[PDB]
Amino acid sequence: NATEIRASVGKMIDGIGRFYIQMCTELKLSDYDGRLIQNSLTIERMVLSAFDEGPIYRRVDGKWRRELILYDKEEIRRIWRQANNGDDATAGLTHMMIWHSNLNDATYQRTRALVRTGMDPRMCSLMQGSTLPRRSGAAGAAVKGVGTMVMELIRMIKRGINDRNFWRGENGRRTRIAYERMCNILKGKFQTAAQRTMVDQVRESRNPGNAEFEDLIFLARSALILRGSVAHKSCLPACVYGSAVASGHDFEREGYSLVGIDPFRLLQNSQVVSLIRPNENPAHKSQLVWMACHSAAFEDLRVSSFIRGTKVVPRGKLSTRGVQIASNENMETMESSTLELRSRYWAIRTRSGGNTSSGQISIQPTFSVQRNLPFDRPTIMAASDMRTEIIRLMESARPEDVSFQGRGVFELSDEKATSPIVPSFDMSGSYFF
Amino acid sequence: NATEIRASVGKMIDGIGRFYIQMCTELKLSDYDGRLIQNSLTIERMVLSAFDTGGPIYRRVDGKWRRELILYDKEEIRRIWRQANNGDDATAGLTHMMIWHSNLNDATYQRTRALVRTGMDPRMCSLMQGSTLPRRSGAAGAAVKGVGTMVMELIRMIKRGINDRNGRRTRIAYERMCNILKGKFQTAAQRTMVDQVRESRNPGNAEFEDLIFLARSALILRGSVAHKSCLPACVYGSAVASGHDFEREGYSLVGIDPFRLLQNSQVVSLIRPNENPAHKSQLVWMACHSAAFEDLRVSSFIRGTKVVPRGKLSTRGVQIASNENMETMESSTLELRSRYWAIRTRSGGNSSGQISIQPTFSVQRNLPFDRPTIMAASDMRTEIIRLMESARPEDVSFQGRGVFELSDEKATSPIVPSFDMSNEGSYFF
Amino acid sequence: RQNATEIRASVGKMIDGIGRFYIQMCTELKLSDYDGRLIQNSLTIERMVLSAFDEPKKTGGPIYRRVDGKWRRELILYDKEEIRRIWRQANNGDDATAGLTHMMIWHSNLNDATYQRTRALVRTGMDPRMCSLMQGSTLPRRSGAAGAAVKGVGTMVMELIRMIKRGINRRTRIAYERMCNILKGKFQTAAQRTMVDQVRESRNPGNAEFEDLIFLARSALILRGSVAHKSCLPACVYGSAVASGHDFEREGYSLVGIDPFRLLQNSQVVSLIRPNENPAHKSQLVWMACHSAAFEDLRVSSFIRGTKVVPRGKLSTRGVQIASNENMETMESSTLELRSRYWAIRTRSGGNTSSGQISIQPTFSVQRNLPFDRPTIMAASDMRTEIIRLMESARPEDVSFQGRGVFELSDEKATSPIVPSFDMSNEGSYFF
Repeated sequence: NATEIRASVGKMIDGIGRFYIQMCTELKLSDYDGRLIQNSLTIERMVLSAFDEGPIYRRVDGKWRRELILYDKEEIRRIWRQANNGDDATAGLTHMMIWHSNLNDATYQRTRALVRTGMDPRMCSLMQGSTLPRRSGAAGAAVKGVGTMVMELIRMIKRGINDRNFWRGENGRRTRIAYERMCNILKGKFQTAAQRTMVDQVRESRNPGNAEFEDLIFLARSALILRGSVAHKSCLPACVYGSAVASGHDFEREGYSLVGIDPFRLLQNSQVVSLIRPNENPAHKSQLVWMACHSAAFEDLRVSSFIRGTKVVPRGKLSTRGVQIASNENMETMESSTLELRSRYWAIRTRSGGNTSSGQISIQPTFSVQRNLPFDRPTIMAASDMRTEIIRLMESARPEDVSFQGRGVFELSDEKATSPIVPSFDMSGSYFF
Repeated sequence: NATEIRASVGKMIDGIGRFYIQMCTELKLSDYDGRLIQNSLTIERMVLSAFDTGGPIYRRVDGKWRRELILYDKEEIRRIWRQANNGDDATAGLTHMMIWHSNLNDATYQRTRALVRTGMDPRMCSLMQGSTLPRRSGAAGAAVKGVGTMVMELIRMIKRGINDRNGRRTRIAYERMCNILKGKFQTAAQRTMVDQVRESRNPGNAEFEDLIFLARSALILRGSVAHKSCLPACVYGSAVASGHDFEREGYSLVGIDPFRLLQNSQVVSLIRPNENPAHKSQLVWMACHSAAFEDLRVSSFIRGTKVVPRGKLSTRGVQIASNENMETMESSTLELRSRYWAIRTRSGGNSSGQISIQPTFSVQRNLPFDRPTIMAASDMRTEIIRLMESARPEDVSFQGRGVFELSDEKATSPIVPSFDMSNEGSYFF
Repeated sequence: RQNATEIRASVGKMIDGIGRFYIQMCTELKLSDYDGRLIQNSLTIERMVLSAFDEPKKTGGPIYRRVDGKWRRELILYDKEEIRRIWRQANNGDDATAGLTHMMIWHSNLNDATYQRTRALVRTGMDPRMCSLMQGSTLPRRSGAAGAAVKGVGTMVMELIRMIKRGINRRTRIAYERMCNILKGKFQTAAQRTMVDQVRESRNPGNAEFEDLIFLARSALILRGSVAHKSCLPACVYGSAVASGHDFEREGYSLVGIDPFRLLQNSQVVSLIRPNENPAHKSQLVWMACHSAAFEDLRVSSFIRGTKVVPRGKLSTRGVQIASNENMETMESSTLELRSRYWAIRTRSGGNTSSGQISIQPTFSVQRNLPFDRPTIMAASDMRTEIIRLMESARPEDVSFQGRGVFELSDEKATSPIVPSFDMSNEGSYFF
């Protein structure tokens, strides 16, 4: 059932919420202090570093503080398992990993590795979850955009060109094992017969090279117009849960959804502090923090703005660089503001990237009138092959073609999903870059 | 011959309109009931079969519709048609009435089972313009039938005739019957392969496979299918009864004549409970202008109102069968008018004079030229495919032509529409 | 700096000498301010001086005054030596070859706009459906280097064909060279240009060049050349402006800027109109000719113009010039509308086709379109097939001159470009 399913998510929300509550008691931080989104990063970093094989800020009258006191590896994850109740809560750690990657995608433009790995930099809507580490699981890849996979498989080809017996040996056999698991990730995101089918051909030749590289980036050029099933979730910093679970609100009793009204209701009534350097607009940082908690980097700035109560401008025209402070000059100049986490209306997040029967594939001109006489060129002509068939799909697909046809916005107060608010916007800069 | 053709049609129309006014006396129908499409269909249905009869004639009994069957002589009906048609047999008239029903049927029903049950793709309805038509349709009747419809009659020519075969008659038949399709096509290769399909002693899957192939090329490298605006006889009856000489004034099925007629027409149609009259008008209007498998856009543009696809359109049919109760029955006047008008077309797809544009201003815009026409300077299947993979849906055809105004009786000021729009859909199904 | 003042001030003096001469002609002929503004008069004055410099000794034409209701028809006769004298006088004893050339293109453009060259093209063995390329086809050899830049690629191919047809059947061989030289710089594709070198090689021109050049003409339709577009107004408009108090040389002037549009706005030209003809339909003919727009997207013209610039076919007029056959009795006149809404830089070009997300990855399930840079995204041996290659990977829906557009007439110094749109019901693109 759905209520049977949503209860599992609520238990994850409580575990992350209780951890912060035990952390604040342990870090000896005031609740106005411990409301800092700047001091919820490292309290999640460390709690997550307690698996892998930082300044806990304390501003006191006038300026900030960089007291980066360290803690024990074991006792961290001890209090964690002593907070999350029972087992080693795995989902909550992936959830904190996915939230961290959201912030990374919005703020920092991962155009770094695009030009590095030999991929046309204009593929940055696709490169979602490039940040996310290997150590993550199914969710770690489920959110990772088509650009990440194309890249994570591109490296291996050049790695195989370099070769330290890369394909050879019980080491090199264990290599191609992952490289086949990888393609089966990618193939799972593409939502066309031709795309998946092609991905198949890449893994099948477990002796890769230029030809497979050339396909991998071609497939990336395919993903801009025929977008893939890239997951999207609303993972917020644990503090917001740390106040939510402190508000006498059970999350298992109410239920929780990663794509529903719940993270909006949590974000809305939140009082989370933050910091920005001089000559950086206090609420220009708010949009970065807001977009991330909704994983809305690669999102069209139309609906990104329609959902919130204001505009959501690109990074190019923004007064903010980074979310974690830089010991490059002066610290003392820091301004403690409460960012705007609330919005006018909410919208349900989806998985597939929106796609385009015994009807007519064509037309017959009755009237002598000057126009283009349409016909479904894909279907008609469909009778490398996959290379050609794909090139015929993108040309056919128009930028003006509407997706999600029917599904609309939702009034914040509407607890259960019932209010078709499909609005108008066609008034002539959709992108965030 | 310019006003000779205009007299021939006009006469034929004077003929049909006289028979409807006449049948209305023999059926003794009040003016308002004579304007009921249902009655018109029946009066049409009889005149057709008597030349090859009962039927339902409905009446508004002081507010309430009342169905009634009415039978008559197949010989009596003949003289009455001829009396209205002077005396000489008006083959053309009854042929014209055929196209009307075939068009009403192309607008209403999407014969997929009839396509599937003849080894043809259901998605070929575009090409399947008017297969309902009886074999006894005249010259212009053949041009009314679409290229796919011609394939279906070529396929069953093998399905039955070849499967178990005096074939000499149905040997000269298949040949000229294929030429109907061969002359519908518009390219050398399609027309070459056409002759290749007909010149075979024993055709089977060796020809059949090409039929369905040709049936696929005509969804892009389209054939030229004629388009005759043919209206409910009650329209004509009305206009003859109103003192119109069509032989004098002139008439043109492709022209402005039916358009301005429908403009001044008043045909009442019965509606079901619920069943939207606004949408019902769309059914008849499309059938009147043989404009069903036509870009809903150029249809809605001419109409000046949004013409809606099937299923999104809300009417079960056009004729009311016995299964329908008379109690819960209503009726309104159909909205048969449109904003503009355009000349109908026999043509299917795209010299002397401009083809390209040589810019003069440094303004950001798209330089418009024509790819097809500009590019015009043993195996057809190779070339047909080669041609098709060199033709996109953005190709401009009928370049220069536009939809005229009703006041533009002598069509001089064309308005060629613009779709800098997204997608409003183009397919009626 | 040095040419920023020099070129501006010089063209000014070129239009000043036109305006000075036409004024000192309306004197010698004795023409009223209103009778001086009749384009038919202007057109006579113009072709006289054009004949005068060329090479019995007298030459003239039709001259028109508004006498007592109807228009009259005097027919002037001036010594060609006196015309050369008066034109020189107004140009301050100076050569004035540009002046003449300027007045020479105006005529070519009135021609490129009125008449459709078909009789000519077919008889050259060329395709009639090539109007767009036939620019400046009226302009003579006597036309200077500038008068060559205005000439369309088709005009050149046509000019080359004759000398490679009639001429091939000494000193006139560098002619076939200079022509080929000229027609080579037009093409903005290395492929089409290289075959022009193969034409600058034809030691004995026959069919090897004929059908080859005719192919190079066809290739212009899709892969178009670099053809100049200048604004050349009737002398009367230049004369009026001078008499009005303008000092163009020190006021500056460009054939390609706002200045001609600025004159036209304040201009009040008059034309004779035959019984059948529509005044605003005539007014169009001159306007297009004035801006060399006879081969523009009628849409784009109608945009800048602010009036349905109708195709040639739907235009009820038989050209500016009134011939000897028609009688002045059945003849009225009206002031032409030669105005426009916005204005636009003219171009020698024939059109042409790196940062940030080209597309978008959805996050919320709210109805919208998934917008993407289709034009970028989709753009992922023998010199003759090299052209046909490009003539296939081309799309009519591709935008050219990206980032450009019209301006308000107040915008003397182009500051803010306005890009047009045509989401409204128009009338098509091709004038012919």
